[PDB]
Parts: sequence; C-alpha cells; structure tokens
Amino acid sequence: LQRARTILEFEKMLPEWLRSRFRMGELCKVAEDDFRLCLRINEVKWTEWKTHVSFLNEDPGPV
Amino acid sequence: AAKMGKAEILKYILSREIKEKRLRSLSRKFTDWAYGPVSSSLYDLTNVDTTTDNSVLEITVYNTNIDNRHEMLTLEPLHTLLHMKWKKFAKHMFFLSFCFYFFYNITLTLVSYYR
Amino acid sequence: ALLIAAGADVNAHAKGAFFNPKYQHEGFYFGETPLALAACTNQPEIVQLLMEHEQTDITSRDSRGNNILHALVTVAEDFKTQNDFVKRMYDMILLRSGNWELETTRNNDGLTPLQLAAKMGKAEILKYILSREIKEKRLRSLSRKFTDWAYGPVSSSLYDLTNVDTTTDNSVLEITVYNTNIDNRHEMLTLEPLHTLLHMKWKKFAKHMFFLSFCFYFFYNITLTLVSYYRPREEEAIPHPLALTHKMGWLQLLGRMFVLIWAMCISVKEGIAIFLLRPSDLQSILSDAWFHFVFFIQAVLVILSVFLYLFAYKEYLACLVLAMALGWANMLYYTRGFQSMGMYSVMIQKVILHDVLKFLFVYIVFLLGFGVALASLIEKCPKDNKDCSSYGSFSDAVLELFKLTIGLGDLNIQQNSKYPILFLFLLITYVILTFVLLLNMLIALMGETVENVSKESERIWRLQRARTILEFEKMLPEWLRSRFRMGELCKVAEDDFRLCLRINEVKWTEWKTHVSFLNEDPGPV
Amino acid sequence: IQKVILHDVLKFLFVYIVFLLGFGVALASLIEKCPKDNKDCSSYGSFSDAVLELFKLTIGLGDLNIQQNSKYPILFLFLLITYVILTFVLLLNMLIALMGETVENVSKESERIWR
Ligand SMILES: CCCCCCCC/C=C/CCCCCCCC(=O)O[C@@H](COC(=O)CCCCCCCCCCCCCCC)COP(=O)([O-])OCC[N+](C)(C)C
Ligand SMILES: CCCCCCCC/C=C/CCCCCCCC(=O)O[C@@H](COC(=O)CCCCCCCCCCCCCCC)COP(=O)([O-])OCC[N+](C)(C)C
Ligand SMILES: CCCCCCCC/C=C/CCCCCCCC(=O)O[C@@H](COC(=O)CCCCCCCCCCCCCCC)COP(=O)([O-])OCC[N+](C)(C)C
Ligand SMILES: CCCCCCCC/C=C/CCCCCCCC(=O)O[C@@H](COC(=O)CCCCCCCCCCCCCCC)COP(=O)([O-])OCC[N+](C)(C)C
Ligand SMILES: CCCCCCCC/C=C/CCCCCCCC(=O)O[C@@H](COC(=O)CCCCCCCCCCCCCCC)COP(=O)([O-])OCC[N+](C)(C)C
Ligand SMILES: CCCCCCCC/C=C/CCCCCCCC(=O)O[C@@H](COC(=O)CCCCCCCCCCCCCCC)COP(=O)([O-])OCC[N+](C)(C)C
Ligand SMILES: CCCCCCCC/C=C/CCCCCCCC(=O)O[C@@H](COC(=O)CCCCCCCCCCCCCCC)COP(=O)([O-])OCC[N+](C)(C)C
Ligand SMILES: CCCCCCCC/C=C\CCCCCCCC(=O)O[C@@H](COC(=O)CCCCCCCCCCCCCCC)COP(=O)([O-])OCC[N+](C)(C)C
Ligand SMILES: CCCCCCCC/C=C\CCCCCCCC(=O)O[C@@H](COC(=O)CCCCCCCCCCCCCCC)COP(=O)([O-])OCC[N+](C)(C)C
Ligand SMILES: CCCCCCCC/C=C\CCCCCCCC(=O)O[C@@H](COC(=O)CCCCCCCCCCCCCCC)COP(=O)([O-])OCC[N+](C)(C)C
Ligand SMILES: CCCCCCCC/C=C\CCCCCCCC(=O)O[C@@H](COC(=O)CCCCCCCCCCCCCCC)COP(=O)([O-])OCC[N+](C)(C)C
Ligand SMILES: CCCCCCCC/C=C\CCCCCCCC(=O)O[C@@H](COC(=O)CCCCCCCCCCCCCCC)COP(=O)([O-])OCC[N+](C)(C)C
Ligand code: NA
Ligand code: NA
Ligand code: NA
Ligand code: NA
Repeated sequence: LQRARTILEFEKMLPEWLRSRFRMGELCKVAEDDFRLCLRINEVKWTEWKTHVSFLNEDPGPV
Repeated sequence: AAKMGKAEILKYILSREIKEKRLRSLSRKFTDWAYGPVSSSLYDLTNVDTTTDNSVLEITVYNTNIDNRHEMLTLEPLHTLLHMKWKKFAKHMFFLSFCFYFFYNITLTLVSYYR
Repeated sequence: ALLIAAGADVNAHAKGAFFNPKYQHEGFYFGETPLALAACTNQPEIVQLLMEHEQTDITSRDSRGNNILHALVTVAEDFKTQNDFVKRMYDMILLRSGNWELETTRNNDGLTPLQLAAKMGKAEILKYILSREIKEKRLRSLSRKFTDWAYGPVSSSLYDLTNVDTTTDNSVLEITVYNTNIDNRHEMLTLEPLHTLLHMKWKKFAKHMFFLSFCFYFFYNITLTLVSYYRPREEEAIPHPLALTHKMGWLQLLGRMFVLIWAMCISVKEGIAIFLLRPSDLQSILSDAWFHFVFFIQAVLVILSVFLYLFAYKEYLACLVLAMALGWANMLYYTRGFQSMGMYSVMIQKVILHDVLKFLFVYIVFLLGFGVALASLIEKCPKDNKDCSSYGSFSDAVLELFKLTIGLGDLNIQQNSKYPILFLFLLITYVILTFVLLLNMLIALMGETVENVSKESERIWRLQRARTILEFEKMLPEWLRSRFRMGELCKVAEDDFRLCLRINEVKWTEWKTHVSFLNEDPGPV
Repeated sequence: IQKVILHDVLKFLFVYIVFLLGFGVALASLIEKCPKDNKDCSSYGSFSDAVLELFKLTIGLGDLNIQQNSKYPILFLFLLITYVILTFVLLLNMLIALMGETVENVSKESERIWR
C-alpha cells in the first residue's frame, strides 16, 4: 500500500510524452467492433478440467 | 465500490466472466487462449488504470476513509498493474530520489561539521 | 476412439516451441506424445485405450530424451496444487508395461525417472517409488519394497538400494543432499530408506571420523594460540612463531610442524571444495557452504603470515591473531554431531540473517547521524582545559554513544556545548530510539523467528549432518569403502538377487492375512 | 527454573565461553610490553586480564578505553566490536527468545510434574 502510493506519486510527475510510452496493456479485439485495452496474465490450473469452448484465438501461445 | 470499500463486489466486477456467447461482450475478463491446464486471461483496463481522472486504482490508494485498502491491492488486475509500473519507471525513480536526497544530507553534514 | 479406429497415428510427436517451452508461462510441456497428454491431463479412459492399441510404443523417447515416466515427474506437483493423480498414472502405465525398461531408460541429460525426481524436487513421486509394493504375484518383481516376513503386527520389509546408495555415480542420496536448486531437501531425507541409510553410515564410520576431525582441528588451534601468546615479544620477535629453527625440544618442534602442514591441508581441500560447487546464487553459500569459507580464510591467513614472517613487513601478527579468533569461534561447526547443540546452531544462523542484519543497519544510521549532530555543537575547548568534552569530534562522539548503548561508563551532560537543552534533546532522543525501542524490539522479533524455525530445525540439522557424512564417505579408500558397504544380498524373485535394507515395523490398525512374503519362517536367520 | 537451565542456559554458557576465551587470547596477544614509565599501560596485558574485562563488558560493569597500547588499533577495535555483536546483540537476546519457546511448551505440563 505504501509502495503503491510511491508509484502513483512518481506517475503523477511524468510528462505527457513519457507517460504514453510507459502506458500499460495491449489493444485486443474482445468482440465485434469492441477494441479494448487489456492486461495479459497467464495461469496454470489442474483441478476442475473442462472443454475450453469460450476463447478468442484457437491458436494458443504468443503471436 | 472502490470508494465505499466493498471488496467482494469489486472482485466480482474486475474479474467477471460471462461464458454465454450472446452475452460475452458484457464481460471484463476474457480467455485469450487455453491449452490444457495453461490459460491466458485478459483483464480490461478501461477505468482501472490512471489514464482517466478518477480511476479504481487511484481511489484504492488514496481513500483515507476506509480501513481495508491493503486487501484491495491483492486483487489481480491491480496487483499486476502495480508490479509493472515498478519494473518500468517507479523503481528507477525511487533510486534517483534516493541519490539526490542522499548527497543532499552529506552536503548539509560537511558544510556544518567542517564549518 | 473414432480417429484411432480410422488409422490415426498414436505415436505423433508435437515438437513445436509451444510444446517445448523455456519458461512455464511460455507454454505447456507434456512429453510430446498422445499417451503422455492423456496421462498428464488426468484422462484415464483415454490412457487405457491408447495402451491397448497394439502400435502404441510406450517406450518412446522425445527431444528431451524423456519417455512417459520422465514426463509425469516433470508435470507433478504437491498434493494441495493438483491431487494424487500423477502418482496413479505412474502406477497404471508401469504395471501395464510389465518390465524395468522404462525406469531404466536415461534421458539426454543422463537421468532415470527416479534420478529426475530427486533433482526437480518431487517428494510425493519419490515416496511412491522408493516404497513401492505390488502385492500381485506375477508383478511382484516390479517392486522396490518387499515383505521379508510378517507374524501378526510385526513385519520386516526390504528396500532395494540399486541406485539409491552411493555405490554408483549419480545416486538419489547424492542428488538429495547436494541439490542447491530446490528448497525442500529436508523433507526428502525423512523418507525411510534414505533416513535409515544416513543413520547407519553415522554409526559405522562417519561418527568416528567426526570425532577425529574435531581432535586434529582442536589441537591445531591450541598450537596457534601458544606459539603466539607465548611468543618472544622482547628482542622484537626476530625468531618468529612457526619457524622450524633453533635446536629442538619435542614440543617446540612437533607443534610448529603440525600446523603448517594442516594449514595447507585445509587450503587445498577447501581450495578444491570451494571451486567445485562454484557459487551461483547467494542463498547457497550461506545455507550449504559458510563453514567452508572461514576455514579457507583461516588457513590462508596462516600461510599469508608464514610468508610475511621472514620476507616482508611486520603485519604478520595481525593475520595470525585473526586466524585464531576466527579459528576458535568456528568450533560451532563441530556441534553438529549432537542433536541438541546442532539444532541450537541452526537457530543462531537464522536469527543473524533475519533479525541482526536488519537491526545493525538501522542502528548505525542513528549512531553516526546523532553522532555528527552532537559533535557539530561542541565549541573549541579553552586553552586552560584541553579535555573540555568527550564529543569533541566525530570518532569521539560515535564511541561515547556506543558506550551508552552497552551500558558502560559515565555520562556528563556538561560538554561545553552552545545549546545545552538542544544538546540534551538529541541525546535523550538517541536513548529512546535505541535503548527503549530497537533493542527491545529486537528481542520480540527473535521470538517470532524462533517460533517458526523451531518446527524445522531438526530436519535442517540432518541435512547439514548428511552433507558431513557423504563428504567423509567420498574420502575413504576403495578397500575401506567395501567393508562398510550397506545392505545384504537377498533373493526377492527368481534369478533376481538384489541388495536391500532390512527395517522392522509394528502395525496394529488394519489387520490382514499375510499372503505376500519371501520367507514363511519369520524372525532372523 | 529447572527446565530453562537444562534446555537454554547450558547451551548458552557453552557457546559464550568459546567466544570469551577465544577473543580474549586474541586481544591479549596484541598488547605490547608496557613502557617502564607506566606499568599499567593496558588492561588486556594477559589472558586472565583480558577474559575478565570482556566479562565485565557483557554484564555492563566498568569503563572501556580503546587505547590499550596495541600494535594494530583498528584491528584491535575489530575484534572487540565483533565480540559485542556476537554476545550483546545476538546471543543474550537470542537466549530470551528461546526461553519463550521453553515456557510455552512446559507451561502445559508444569502442574502435573509438580504433583
Ligand atoms: C527520459 C528521461 C527523463 C526526461 C525528463 C523527465 C522529468 C520528470 C520530472 C520529475 C520531477 C522533477 C522535479 C523533482 C520533484 C520534486 C520532489 C523531490 O524533491 O523529489 C523527487 C526526486 O525524485 C525523482 O525521481 C525526480 C527526478 C526525475 C525523475 C527521473 C526522470 C523520469 C523517469 C525516467 C524513467 C527511468 C526508467 C527508464 C527505463 C527505460 C521525487 O522524489 P519523491 O520521493 O517522490 O519525493 C520526496 C518526498 N517524499 C518522499 C515525502 C514523497
Ligand atoms: C583403517 C584405518 C584407516 C585407514 C586409512 C584411511 C584414510 C582415509 C583418508 C581420509 C582423508 C585424509 C586426509 C584429510 C583430508 C583433508 C581435510 C582435512 O584437513 O580434514 C579432514 C579431517 O577429518 C578426517 O576424518 C580425516 C582423518 C582420517 C580419517 C580416519 C580414517 C578413515 C575412517 C576409519 C574407520 C573408522 C571406524 C572404524 C570402526 C570399525 C576432514 O575433516 P572435515 O570436517 O570433513 O573437513 C574440514 C572442513 N569442513 C568442516 C568445512 C568440511
Ligand atoms: C554497514 C551498513 C550501515 C550503513 C549506514 C551508513 C551510515 C549512514 C549515515 C551516516 C551519517 C554521516 C556520518 C559521516 C559523515 C561525517 C564525517 C566527517 O565529517 O568526517 C569524518 C570522516 O570519518 C572518519 O574519519 C571516520 C573515523 C572513524 C569513526 C566512525 C566509524 C564508525 C563506523 C560504524 C561501525 C561499523 C562500520 C562497518 C563498515 C566499515 C572525519 O573523522 P574525524 O573523527 O573528524 O577524524 C579526525 C579527527 N580526529 C583526530 C579526532 C580523529
Ligand atoms: C525539549 C523539547 C520538548 C520535548 C518533547 C518532544 C516534542 C517536541 C519536539 C520538538 C523538536 C525540537 C525541540 C528542541 C528543544 C529545544 C532546543 C532549543 O531551544 O535550542 C535552542 C534554540 O534552537 C532551536 O532550534 C529551537 C527549536 C527550533 C524549532 C523546533 C521545532 C520545529 C519547527 C520548525 C518549523 C516547521 C514546522 C511548521 C508546521 C508544519 C535554545 O536552547 P538552549 O541553547 O539550550 O537554551 C539556553 C539559552 N542560551 C541559548 C542562551 C544558551
Ligand atoms: C565448559 C564448557 C565450555 C568449554 C569451552 C572451551 C574453550 C574454547 C576456547 C579456548 C580459547 C583458548 C584459551 C586457552 C589457551 C591459552 C591460554 C594460555 O596461553 O595460557 C594461560 C593458561 O590459562 C590460565 O592460566 C587460566 C587463567 C584464568 C583465566 C581463564 C579462566 C576462565 C575460564 C572460563 C570460566 C568458566 C570455567 C568453567 C570450567 C573450569 C596462561 O594464563 P595467564 O593469564 O598468562 O596467567 C599467568 C600470567 N598472570 C600472572 C598475568 C596471571
Ligand atoms: C553472559 C553473562 C556471563 C555468562 C556466564 C559465564 C561467564 C564466564 C566468565 C567467567 C569469569 C571470567 C574471568 C576470570 C579470569 C580472571 C581471573 C583472575 O585474574 O583472577 C584470579 C585468578 O583466577 C583464575 O585463574 C581463574 C580460575 C578459573 C575460573 C574459576 C571460576 C569459574 C566460574 C565458577 C562459578 C560458576 C560455575 C558453574 C556452577 C556454579 C586472580 O587474579 P589477580 O590476583 O587479580 O591477578 C592474577 C595474578 N595471579 C594469577 C598470579 C594471582
Ligand atoms: C573494520 C573492517 C570493516 C568492518 C565491516 C566488516 C566486514 C569486513 C571484515 C573484514 C575482516 C577483517 C577486517 C580487519 C580490519 C582492518 C584491520 C587492519 O587493517 O589491521 C592492520 C592490517 O592487518 C590485517 O590483518 C589487515 C586485514 C587482513 C585481511 C582480512 C580479510 C581476510 C582476507 C584474507 C584472504 C582470504 C580471502 C580470499 C577470498 C576468498 C592495519 O591496521 P592498524 O594497525 O589498526 O592501522 C594503523 C596503522 N599502523 C599499522 C601503522 C599502526
Ligand atoms: C578446554 C578449553 C581450553 C583448551 C586450551 C588448551 C589448554 C591450555 C593450554 C596450555 C597451557 C598453558 C600454560 C603454559 C604451558 C605451555 C606449555 C607449552 O607447550 O608451551 C609451548 C607451546 O607448545 C605447543 O605449541 C606444542 C603443541 C602441543 C601441546 C600443547 C600443550 C597443551 C595440549 C593439551 C591441552 C589440554 C586441552 C584438552 C586436551 C583434550 C610454548 O610455550 P612455553 O614458553 O614453552 O610455555 C611455558 C611458558 N611459561 C614458563 C611462561 C609459562
Ligand atoms: C578474516 C576475517 C575474520 C573476522 C572474524 C574473526 C573472529 C571470529 C568472528 C566471527 C565468526 C564466528 C561467528 C559465526 C559462528 C558460527 C555460524 C553461526 O553461528 O551462524 C551464521 C553466522 O552468521 C554469519 O556468518 C552472518 C554474516 C556475518 C558474520 C560476521 C562474522 C564472520 C564474518 C566477518 C566478515 C568478513 C567479511 C570480509 C570479506 C570476506 C552462519 O553464517 P551464515 O552463512 O551467514 O548464516 C546462514 C543462515 N541460514 C541458516 C539462513 C542459511
Ligand atoms: C570447544 C568447542 C567444542 C565444539 C562443540 C562440541 C559440541 C558440544 C558437546 C556436547 C554436547 C552434548 C549434548 C547432548 C547430546 C544428546 C543428543 C545426541 O545427539 O546425542 C548423541 C551423542 O552421541 C554420539 O555419539 C554423537 C556425537 C559423537 C561425535 C561428536 C564428536 C565431536 C564433538 C565432541 C565435543 C566434546 C568436547 C567438548 C568440549 C571441548 C547420541 O548418539 P547419536 O549416534 O547421535 O544417536 C542419536 C540418538 N538420539 C537422537 C535418539 C539421541
Ligand atoms: C561458566 C561456568 C560453568 C561452565 C559453563 C558450561 C556449561 C556447559 C557444560 C558442559 C557441556 C554441556 C553443553 C550443553 C549441551 C546441551 C544441553 C542439552 O542437551 O540439554 C538437553 C536437556 O537434557 C539433558 O540431558 C541435558 C543434561 C546433560 C548434561 C548434564 C550436566 C553435565 C554437564 C555440565 C553442566 C552442569 C554443571 C554446570 C557447570 C558446568 C536439552 O536438549 P534438547 O535439544 O531439548 O533435547 C534433549 C533431549 N530430548 C529430545 C529428550 C528433549
Ligand atoms: C557494525 C559492523 C558491521 C556492520 C553491520 C551492518 C549490517 C548490515 C550490512 C549491510 C546491509 C544489509 C542490511 C540487511 C538487509 C536485510 C536482511 C534480509 O534481507 O534478511 C533476510 C535474510 O537475509 C538476507 O537476505 C541477507 C543475506 C544476503 C546478504 C549477505 C551478507 C552481505 C551483507 C553484509 C552483512 C554480512 C557481513 C557482516 C558485517 C557487515 C530475511 O528477510 P525476510 O523478510 O525473512 O525475507 C527474505 C527472503 N525470504 C522471503 C525468502 C525469506
Ligand atoms: Na548496564
Ligand atoms: Na551498565
Ligand atoms: Na556502568
Ligand atoms: Na510468544
């Protein structure tokens, strides 16, 4: 929490051009004509197996 | 929800999955790909990151009226978002602020002690 | 089932980069084969169907050299993470095969599935293999645990020691003790065949060698002491200690020879030892090699002294005094023959790294900060009295503040300062931070350290002790290694003579009819 | 009282003495002969003298002068402060912490052992 306060106070100081390049997330197409900025996080889950029916890309892995 | 301190409702919204296609666009969590136990999720950052004026992240850190902030930054989209801001610019600035303030005190010392 | 019936290749090899990642969170490895995916994904019905198919090469290897059993060790995890299904797939595929071909196969790195499990740190899979019972006669030769005899609740088991004992190059025991890449070694030596195997090496040769290594190193320090403390201080010490000079005397001569030899002996040994493990990370040397450096340092400081005696400047004495103070404080190493003093030594190590170094750092920022602040106020002393103050300089103030913290000396507030109430303010401020808060806070944080570490100090002790036993064992010659060889040769099956380890047990809970055994006449002989 | 001696003190006293006598002879070995002008040039002039003075420091009694007619003063300070860190900072305070573990476990049985 204290560390988070330090990060944001630094972040409020940066200029506009330097704020843009360190912008977070990548632009993804989550639906039809719905381009949003999102955050990629990987997970590994072993317990409740299932058939993966809902997804965005059938070719897994990066790129 | 971030202001009044309702972590359970936040954890629902910030990681909402609607598996029902024909209502999948109403989600904020999206499974990009999954092969076996490995999966990759996408968390929307519309009004969570500080690109806007009053974001969820800014309320969480600066809300002095609640007493459960340190549970909120455990939530996955925020937690990962803090770690990345550190790796890129906040870590280096924290080292610089140290150095300027470190040599600042050494100068006060020596002009005084060797007056 | 349709695709296999239609002629689908049941021995494909998905060898792509996604199927051979380099960072877990880059992809998913399973062994590249359809049988391994069904096993690594908990699909027992498909795993059975593929084995029954007659072209399924269960003994197939992959790019990493891993067969079906190597891959299950790769994807296994602890019970809270997954479940016990990897252990159950491990059993199902091994029994259906019906031979030792799979567990004997070595990967490209030269490792069996048993050795691979000890390296990567999969205790649950080890505990299964190292104590495997197949009660089904017609598959009993595929076991590693054998019931020699049982009469009622008393039973006697035999544990195979094929590639567990150090008779071979890369054994399970050697991986367990020397694997600096994992963080659960002290759980591994709890497993019964290893645990009993450590205890017996101690009873036979490692205990006695530990007593001898003590004695040689004990008289080594006494000799360094007396040649130094009783040196010829007068004459400006031209006949330096450790000289091998004027005539003789049988204590003067014997002692000085034994030191310079044993000094080199550590330096070569620890010179080799420090080089082999090749310090990679920082947690290893502290947790596996700390006492190896101090003896390297202690030995080199002697030899550094033995050069500087008759060859160079007069700082030989400083190197010799460090050698003994280092030498005598090191003796906490040899506490580890005893459990009580050994566990006590483990806690000294932890409390320094968790509490003291945090403490000493913060204390010094105060000690030097308040020091220069208090020294900066002291006027020049009048020429009448030169000793007007004890804070007259930085080094003087830092020392006096140190004296206060340890409770030594006296404290006069009149120190020829320009601002006395301000002078008192910084002093009493220093007391509150140091005397009231930090010192007493240090005691409280130790209690938290002792509480958490007390539940693990016994098993960490046996780990350090295990390292001592094996290092002794690597020194012994061949003929002396053979007589202290472990296990007895037993006939566990037809034309299968193996070396095993006899351990007796008493079990009262789940009674049964003892049907599987080796000898119907119980008891020894 | 009976338990805490056998579980904590005898472990403690053993390790403390290996330091007390080891650092003692090391510090005594450095002290030159006193000039004939001042016979009492040092308090570490011998083994028994140094072992006593180090004992005094641990119990907080007396004074401490660093000028002791040594050949190597920074080296002389190094062994002394080293002795303080092991004894004053670590072992004494560590002893209190190990008692708390002894009191916790034994408190559940002291009544029945009393009877
Ligand atoms: C392209 C280069 C940069 C261009 C120029 C951009 C200039 C941006 C201007 C920033 C503000 C400048 C004025 C100082 C503000 C006053 C506050 C003060 O006294 O201390 C400041 C000193 O700490 C700093 O970090 C400031 C130094 C400049 C930041 C480094 C450049 C930007 C990040 C580069 C990326 C590196 C990674 C790159 C990786 C590829 C803040 O410290 P504090 O601790 O927050 O405040 C102290 C009080 N407190 C502790 C109570 C809170
Ligand atoms: C048959 C008699 C023997 C025949 C000859 C065989 C010669 C074998 C040769 C062994 C090595 C000899 C050279 C020394 C190695 C260099 C290292 C050193 O200086 O210290 C060594 C001294 O500790 C010892 O134990 C070595 C002394 C000889 C061992 C006793 C004979 C073998 C056991 C007899 C059977 C007994 C039971 C009998 C019951 C029936 C090792 O100590 P350390 O503590 O490991 O190392 C210090 C550093 N460390 C703390 C950081 C690790
Ligand atoms: C390790 C983690 C902790 C990090 C925190 C770092 C601290 C951060 C904050 C620091 C606060 C700032 C203080 C220093 C700046 C002012 C100094 C100055 O003005 O000049 C002095 C330079 O210093 C010396 O000459 C040193 C002499 C020895 C005394 C100090 C030793 C204490 C070390 C600690 C013990 C363990 C050390 C272990 C490592 C070696 C001049 O010295 P003087 O006295 O005027 O000498 C001449 C006069 N005389 C003839 C009377 C002698
Ligand atoms: C003891 C205090 C109470 C203890 C309780 C602790 C809690 C209170 C803590 C208080 C902190 C400091 C207390 C210092 C004590 C007095 C020292 C003093 O008077 O020194 C000298 C004055 O010199 C000074 O420096 C006077 C104090 C300056 C201001 C301190 C507070 C910061 C305000 C800054 C503004 C920013 C803040 C704005 C708001 C955001 C005089 O003293 P002397 O020389 O000994 O007197 C003899 C007379 N003689 C000179 C003729 C010889
Ligand atoms: C028990 C469990 C712990 C074991 C740890 C083992 C230790 C390991 C580490 C050991 C470090 C090595 C130190 C000893 C070797 C060097 C000595 C030397 O050079 O000669 C000295 C021999 O010693 C004496 O004469 C002793 C005199 C009394 C002082 C010591 C008593 C304190 C014992 C502890 C208290 C409790 C004892 C309880 C049991 C009795 C010469 O003495 P001196 O001073 O020159 O005397 C003559 C000069 N004078 C006229 C100035 C006086
Ligand atoms: C962490 C807190 C502390 C922890 C506790 C452990 C502390 C360990 C530390 C202990 C004390 C250390 C200092 C002792 C050495 C100084 C001796 C000395 O100079 O005085 C005398 C000699 O005395 C000897 O020669 C000493 C004999 C051995 C010690 C016997 C008592 C041991 C304790 C027993 C009780 C407990 C036993 C347990 C069961 C009850 C004479 O001195 P002098 O005449 O002035 O000058 C010398 C000249 N002369 C020799 C020529 C005459
Ligand atoms: C204080 C240190 C920092 C504290 C932080 C702790 C961390 C650092 C700990 C460091 C450990 C020891 C520090 C001793 C302090 C200096 C003492 C000194 O210089 O004494 C003397 C030199 O005599 C010596 O002995 C010099 C040091 C020898 C080497 C020590 C390290 C081992 C390296 C061995 C190789 C093996 C390893 C190889 C790699 C595997 C000189 O000092 P003096 O006489 O007082 O000066 C006055 C000048 N006069 C002589 C003209 C009168
Ligand atoms: C328990 C904790 C402490 C242990 C420390 C050891 C005990 C205390 C140690 C010593 C007694 C101190 C009193 C003075 C007598 C010294 C005699 C001597 O040999 O001196 C020579 C050194 O000799 C050597 O370096 C030879 C090395 C092997 C024998 C060492 C003797 C002790 C061994 C067994 C020790 C038992 C250990 C336990 C055994 C299992 C040189 O000195 P000196 O000039 O000839 O000496 C007379 C000087 N005087 C006339 C001024 C007095
Ligand atoms: C030549 C200089 C000699 C000076 C001293 C001579 C007099 C003798 C004085 C001291 C030696 C006696 C003390 C040790 C006692 C046994 C060990 C023990 O109790 O636990 C620990 C001691 O803790 C440390 O080692 C922490 C690091 C600083 C120690 C300072 C003293 C020695 C090094 C001086 C600096 C030199 C640096 C110079 C550059 C090389 C074991 O060490 P660790 O591995 O850190 O802990 C593992 C923790 N773990 C359980 C989580 C894994
Ligand atoms: C100078 C500083 C010296 C260095 C530190 C020395 C340490 C302090 C000294 C003693 C501490 C005593 C504490 C009580 C021990 C009980 C617990 C235990 O493990 O018992 C074992 C002791 O029996 C053995 O045979 C093992 C030890 C023998 C080798 C030690 C030689 C070197 C140390 C010699 C030192 C003596 C000279 C000391 C004075 C110089 C029982 O046997 P085991 O085979 O381990 O079986 C375990 C069974 N159990 C777990 C069910 C019980
Ligand atoms: C300064 C002046 C005096 C010198 C001080 C030197 C002091 C050192 C002297 C000598 C060396 C001893 C060092 C300490 C060893 C560890 C203790 C130990 O094992 O305690 C155990 C208690 O259970 C016991 O059985 C301990 C009793 C054995 C010793 C009896 C006294 C004899 C030694 C002389 C001492 C008495 C006479 C006093 C004077 C010497 C606790 O260990 P644990 O890990 O909990 O496990 C134990 C078994 N368990 C698993 C079943 C629970
Ligand atoms: C007065 C004269 C001497 C100066 C005194 C000043 C001393 C300070 C000097 C220097 C600055 C260091 C300050 C302390 C840092 C924090 C400690 C820390 O992280 O502890 C951690 C373990 O311990 C370590 O992680 C430290 C071990 C690595 C460093 C090895 C020693 C080198 C530094 C020099 C020191 C050795 C030589 C000694 C002499 C310098 C415990 O933290 P945790 O929260 O449990 O989490 C850890 C990770 N975990 C989550 C996996 C568990
Ligand atoms: Na005191
Ligand atoms: Na005191
Ligand atoms: Na006092
Ligand atoms: Na407690």
